[PDB]
Amino acid sequence: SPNPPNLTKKMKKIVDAVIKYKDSSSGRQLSEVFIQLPSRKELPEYYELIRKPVDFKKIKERIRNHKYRSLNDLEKDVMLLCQNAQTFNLEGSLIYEDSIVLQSVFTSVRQKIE
Repeated sequence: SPNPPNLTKKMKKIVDAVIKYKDSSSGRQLSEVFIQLPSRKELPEYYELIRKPVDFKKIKERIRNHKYRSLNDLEKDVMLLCQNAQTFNLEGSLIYEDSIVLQSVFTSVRQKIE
């Protein structure tokens, strides 16, 4: 059964803003390494440490298939993505800090769109 059309549209717009968000000093798009995880074959240690692997490709797929039934459902997977990054990457690392910023972008953009 389909989500209300406005909900799908809000989810895509929020995710798009998170993905295209750029660092205001370097101009670097923070989401780049988060779009698609390396395969299990490429990075076996990741899938041993991370119980629920998720990337933005998977999140976009789940929007398209209406698996998220609310912005809270979407938020859970985005927060899971960032938490996974914070688990696999060391605190103080660029990717670690990027995942923190991506968290805050989601929260801010959701509020603006809401």
